[PDB]
Amino acid sequence: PPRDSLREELVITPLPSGDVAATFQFRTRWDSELQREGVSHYRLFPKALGQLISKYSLRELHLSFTQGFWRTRYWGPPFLQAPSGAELWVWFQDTVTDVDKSWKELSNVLSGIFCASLNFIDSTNTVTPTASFKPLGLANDTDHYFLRYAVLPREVVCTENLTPWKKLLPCSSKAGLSVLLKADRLFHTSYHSQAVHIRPVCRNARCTSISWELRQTLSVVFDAFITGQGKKDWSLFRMFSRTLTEPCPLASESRVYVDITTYNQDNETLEVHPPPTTTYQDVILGTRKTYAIYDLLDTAMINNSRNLNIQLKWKRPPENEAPPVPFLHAQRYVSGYGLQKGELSTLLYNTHPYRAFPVLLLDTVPWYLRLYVHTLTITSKGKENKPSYIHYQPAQDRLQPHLLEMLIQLPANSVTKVSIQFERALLKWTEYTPDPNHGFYVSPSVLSALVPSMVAAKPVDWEESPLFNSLFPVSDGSNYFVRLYTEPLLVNLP
Amino acid sequence: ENAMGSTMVEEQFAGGDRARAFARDFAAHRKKSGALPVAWLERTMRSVGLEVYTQSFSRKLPFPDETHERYMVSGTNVYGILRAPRAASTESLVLTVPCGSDSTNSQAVGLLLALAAHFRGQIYWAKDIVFLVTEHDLLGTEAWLEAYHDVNVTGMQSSPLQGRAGAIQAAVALELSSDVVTSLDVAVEGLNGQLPNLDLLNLFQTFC
Amino acid sequence: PYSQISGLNALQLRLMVPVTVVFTRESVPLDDQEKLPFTVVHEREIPLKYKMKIKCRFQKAYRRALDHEEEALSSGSVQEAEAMLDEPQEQAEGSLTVYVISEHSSLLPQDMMSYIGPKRTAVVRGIMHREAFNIIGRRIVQVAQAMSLTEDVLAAALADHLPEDKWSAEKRRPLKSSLGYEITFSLLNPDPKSHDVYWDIEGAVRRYVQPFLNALGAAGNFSVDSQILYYAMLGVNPRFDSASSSYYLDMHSLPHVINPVESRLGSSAASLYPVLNFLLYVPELAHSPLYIQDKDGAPVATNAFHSPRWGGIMVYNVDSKTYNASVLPVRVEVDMVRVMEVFLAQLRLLFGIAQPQLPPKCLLSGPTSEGLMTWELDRLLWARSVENLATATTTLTSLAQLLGKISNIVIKDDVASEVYKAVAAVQKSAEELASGHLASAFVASQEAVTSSELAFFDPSLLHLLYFPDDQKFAIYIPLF
Amino acid sequence: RSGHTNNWAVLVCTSRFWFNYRHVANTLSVYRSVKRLGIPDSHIVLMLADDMACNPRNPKPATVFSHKNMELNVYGDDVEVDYRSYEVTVENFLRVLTGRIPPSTPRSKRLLSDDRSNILIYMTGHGGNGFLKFQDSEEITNIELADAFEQMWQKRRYNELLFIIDTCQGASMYERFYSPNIMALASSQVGEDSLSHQPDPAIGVHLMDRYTFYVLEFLEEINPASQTNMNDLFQVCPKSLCVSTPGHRTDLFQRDPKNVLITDFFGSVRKVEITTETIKLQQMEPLKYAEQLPVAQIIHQKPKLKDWHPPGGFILGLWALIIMVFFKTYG
Ligand SMILES: *[C@@H]1O[C@H](CO)[C@@H](O[C@@H]2O[C@H](CO)[C@@H](O)[C@H](O)[C@H]2NC(C)=O)[C@H](O)[C@H]1NC(C)=O
Ligand SMILES: *[C@@H]1O[C@H](CO)[C@@H](O)[C@H](O)[C@H]1NC(C)=O
Ligand SMILES: *[C@@H]1O[C@H](CO)[C@@H](O)[C@H](O)[C@H]1NC(C)=O
Ligand SMILES: [Ca+2]
Repeated sequence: PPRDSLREELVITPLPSGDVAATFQFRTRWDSELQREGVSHYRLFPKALGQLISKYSLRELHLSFTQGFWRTRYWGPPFLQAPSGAELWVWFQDTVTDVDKSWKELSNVLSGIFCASLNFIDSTNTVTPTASFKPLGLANDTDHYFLRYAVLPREVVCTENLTPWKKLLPCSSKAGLSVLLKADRLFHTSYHSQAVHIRPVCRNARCTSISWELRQTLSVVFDAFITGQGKKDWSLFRMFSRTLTEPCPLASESRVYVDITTYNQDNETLEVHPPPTTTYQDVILGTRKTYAIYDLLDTAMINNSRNLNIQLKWKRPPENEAPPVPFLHAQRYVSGYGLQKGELSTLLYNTHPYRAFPVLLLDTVPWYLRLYVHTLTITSKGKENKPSYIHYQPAQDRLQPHLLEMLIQLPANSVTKVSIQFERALLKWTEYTPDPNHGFYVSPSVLSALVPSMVAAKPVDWEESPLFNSLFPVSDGSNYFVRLYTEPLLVNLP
Repeated sequence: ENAMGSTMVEEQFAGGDRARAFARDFAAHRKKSGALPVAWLERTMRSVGLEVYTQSFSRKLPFPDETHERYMVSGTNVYGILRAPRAASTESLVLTVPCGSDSTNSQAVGLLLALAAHFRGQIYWAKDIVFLVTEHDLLGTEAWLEAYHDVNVTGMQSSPLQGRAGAIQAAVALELSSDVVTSLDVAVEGLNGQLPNLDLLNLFQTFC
Repeated sequence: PYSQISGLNALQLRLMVPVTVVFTRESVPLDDQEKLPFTVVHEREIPLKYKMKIKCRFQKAYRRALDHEEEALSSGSVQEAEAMLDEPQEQAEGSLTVYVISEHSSLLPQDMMSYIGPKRTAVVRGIMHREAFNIIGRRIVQVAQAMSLTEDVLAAALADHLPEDKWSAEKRRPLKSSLGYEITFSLLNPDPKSHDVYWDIEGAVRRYVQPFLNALGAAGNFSVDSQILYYAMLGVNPRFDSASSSYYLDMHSLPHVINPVESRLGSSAASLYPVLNFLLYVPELAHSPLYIQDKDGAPVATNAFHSPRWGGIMVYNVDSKTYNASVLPVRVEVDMVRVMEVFLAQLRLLFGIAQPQLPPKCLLSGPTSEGLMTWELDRLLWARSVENLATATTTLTSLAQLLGKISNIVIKDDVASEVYKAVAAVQKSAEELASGHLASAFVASQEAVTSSELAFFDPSLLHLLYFPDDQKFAIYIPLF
Repeated sequence: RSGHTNNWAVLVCTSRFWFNYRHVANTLSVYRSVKRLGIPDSHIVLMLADDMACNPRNPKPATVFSHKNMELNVYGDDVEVDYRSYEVTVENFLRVLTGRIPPSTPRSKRLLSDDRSNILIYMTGHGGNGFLKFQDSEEITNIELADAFEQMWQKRRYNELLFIIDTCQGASMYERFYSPNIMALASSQVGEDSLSHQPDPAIGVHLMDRYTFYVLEFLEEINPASQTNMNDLFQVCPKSLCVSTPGHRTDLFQRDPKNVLITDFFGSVRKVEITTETIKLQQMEPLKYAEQLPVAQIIHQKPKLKDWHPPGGFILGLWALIIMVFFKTYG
């Protein structure tokens, strides 16, 4: 037994607007004591990331680089979502004495590995959430004293970021699904995100021991008009300019999932040209979805003398038979005009016919946009809505930002608006950027909720389920958890 | 300004027949309706690949107007958004066609739709583009701007907006009532004697 | 402390080593033994430049033998004599000991005057004839210079301060002094479809590598790591021989071999210390029998080579019999003993410890466990101390000049504290080098270099952070 | 016959916006060449002031081209940049050169050269007579650069150095050098102070400068096992292909340029030693996952909000003080 294992899976999903989305996912498990000093020999788990867990006491780390914005209202709900720019949140171990020093050192170390400007994380853009961003792995106690979070909304994701990312994979772009990752195709898209997640998980079914899991993910969306404008179907060759020829020799599971469910008709499926190995039916995000499975380890599918090119017929469905809009989506904008005063507004939609559900809202604002909290208003259907929980942290000039956290119950079939006034500040002449007439950015806001489900889901075992079904722990079979991000805002100063 | 002075653009537009046919179909529908054809505009806007939205507005005038023959005015505005593929929704440019009740500017609408169909298939946009058609000549524009910035400057009533595209940087209005032209005329003066930046006029003259 | 720093630029270093010479009964002539207790002194100088001067001295005391020493030295092998006579086992580094036996002795093969062993001890054969006490002195200084100090030992250090000559370049090849070092072992598997390579590092490190580094740890601290890299390739394509049915890498292609792998080696280092890399390469099946060739063109026995200040590489051929299994991949296991033999030889050669050079008609002891003798380690310590002192002096002079030149740079209290610490450490280390206490001098020189370089590279010594003194009149005139 | 054992390179672009595509293209071409000839990515410190490969204005994302035929992409599949758009400044460049860097800076972003290292430095941007501009706010003068190189020489942090600048009036930047073993090349002399402007139609901008274009064309034929000297780069881009005149200063340098290979500064050729020696060696409670969004616990984690009221002692003190004052003036 090697004591460590690797799995890889690609999922392809047509979208209600006529676009096509793809997600790559690589996962490794290791039965080792990484939390304590002493491990010196590495095989499948990368050495660059493996020695950070002990040097800086880390329980969980999450890092993402993204361009674009996910259009929930027109694309549907995603498996995973990230804000524009770069975000980083970390859970530390309770033995850590000074969290700020370790947080600064860790950000500086990560900036070297991932070729990003993470050294710009400081006290003016770091918060400590009190009810959001709970652990995603095995946890005993949750004291938010040990959690940090930050976002840089103007960071750029280009090939220079993808080169280190591909360097940490074991087959390293020379075998398996990794041969499809070509930069020019990957950036000719409407959405692009790269992510890394580290957390501890159960070692076996009884779950009395710990194992450490690393997960690397990449997701893109291909637009219909710009890409694949012609009547030719969505094949692998036209999306990635490459076909699949052979499996990674180090992986124990390697497969491609194609979503072939048709909402309008009954027991009718989309057409996939190569006959698949198997079909898989399950409840995903509160809906019964059907997938076609191509098993790359089968020698019926892929051999030395014949490779794989999958083809899929999909066009934007007629106005009738289109899927209904999701039960939750949101928007954000700036009100007013001039260079003195303004307002920040958020709109929250509940499109469910008869059920009301609560949401948790987290907002962070820079110190230069001074906020007046006696002007905060929340209105649903023309009546005032009183939040159950509210936490406010005021800003200090050049020291810390604003933080606002609310818990609001949303009435059914309605839209709710949240607003607050601000005033702009005049800075010193040395505190502006090289291009001072462009403006400043307010980071995107976070929304978390438990959305009701159409169908009830059965309990699932993480070692026998697809990788896209085991990202969030499930507490009840009648709801599911979502975390949404709005868009960033651009504001000018005198 | 070196951002525009040091660059060059190679045009490749070719949609004349489509613009003509759009204009002919728009004029007939407006004849039948007696006002702005809204369903046709929405369907046609969706066919070329935009996100479409509408807005209703109304107001009461201080006294009856002889020049335009209005006392109490109600109408609807239709606008469509093109989202920049490789960016977020932070900045936007506006192209608008103001329609009156005098059966004019059909060719402007046709050209607008053809230009949207040409623009939809590119990758190099760094800003969103809004394509706007208003109901009454300058009351619709005022209603749309007031609803967009969420300010009640005049007292006009409206339905709330559902789609926005960030901060607006520049705008261009087009008026055209013939298939051919002999010249193009430009206007710069605005309300209360305010003026735009001279660089916009220099650009227009550079493309002339 | 500007005046003391101005004094440090011209430094006199005098390295003294204590040697204890014992004359056994009836070795020196009886009349010669009348004046046996007395001290002799051998001093020499190394010509240098830049106003710094060094000299080296041997301090020999000719005490007569204690009787118990005779029972031990009397008869048997040299090993038994060393075992019995090593009873005191006191703490002394840079110190030697020499015994003088009869010209008819049967413990020294009767064909040779000297026996060099490990553990800082040697054996020499005297003259019963009373020609003089000079030949004894020549023989003793010959043995002492084979061990201990030589002008070649201090050539990698002192390299700048010594006149350049032909063959200067290769005398600069060894590693430079540092507090710590990183060692990483990597296994390269370019064809995972054909070969399933498993190795046992943890046992190999524990059994063989750790005692070696424990012996070598007198110079600095050491770290050990390991990893496996898949689909990692070489930067040259081997030539095929139809007659041999094998593949070759020629001597001209070797300088370009390790280029691609360095793209995957870098960016995993955990510190700012110098890093050393040792690579084991299992060739692809397409060129499975791979051999490295010398300048003449004959295959080399170790099948490996190393590069100065970087590390080494070894190619590992799979047995043809192990290829017999129809199932592909084929499980292959590496023999760790030979791999560590080659790698430890390379590591010992990278620090600059060459094979001992023997005086004529001498005999060297058998190889020890962990592969290192003690006098070699003491030699390394001497060189390290000299290099550290030179570097600290140069850094302090440069810092003083820089602060003298520019006037608007701020001097904080931490910087001054570090400067005082450095000057005191330099003086103490020089004194203890003169007194002959090598370990304390080494520690003090380490502290000196650390403090001086901590002061020199402070982020606040950047001239760009301060308002120019030229433009101040513009500011004070308007309200004055 | 060189006597070095490792190679380093620092390549810097000091421009901004999208219409300054040319400087970034030049830097990318140099990076491609030095990688192809052997220098590892951990020994190259690359500083780029703006991103042109994934700029949303780019008609071809993730590509940067040198000629309008679009047959060579200089950004490439494999690239790593150490300093991003907002960390490129005069101050950081000087810190990197002098070693006076903040303590928490990682290894990949510092230059760890020694006595046995050859270094190549290349710069490009908008400059004048005796200065080079960083973005638009600041500038670096020739005196400061000449001082930094002497700081590097006094600590023995290089063996030989090669400096190349591609700017208008670029010869002014190597006039004050006074340290041993430095060779310098420039694209234009002090008088020559205009710049060309021929924008490319499909992309929309001016692609690349002439001198670096011909220098990159002469580095595309050179291979790892080349015997070309440094006397052949002194005859590249004669005034006839360029319209300005290239210069060189080689009086601080000790070796003859006819004996200096190109790969001594543009590649990595190792010194190899066969090893012929060897060292003899003897042969019960289950664990659970956290709950996302627990509503009741969140509601009860904070005490309820009561309205604020002034403390009673403050009221008593106020009124006692006031009446004590009143009883003086009245009684
Ligand atoms: C702008 O303000 C005016 C008031 O000046 C609002 O007008 C009122 O609208 C309500 C609801 O539509 C009517 O019932 C009232 O009769 C209107 N009052 C007057 C005095 O006309 C108008 O609704 C506001 N517009 C927006 C978009 O908020
Ligand atoms: C794959 O290759 C094998 C061996 O040549 C062959 O038998 C098989 O038919 C090929 N693929 C198919 C068509 O199943
Ligand atoms: C080497 O490590 C030991 C163990 O912690 C430490 O005491 C010593 O100071 C270290 N030596 C150096 C030179 O860092
Ligand atoms: Ca680098």
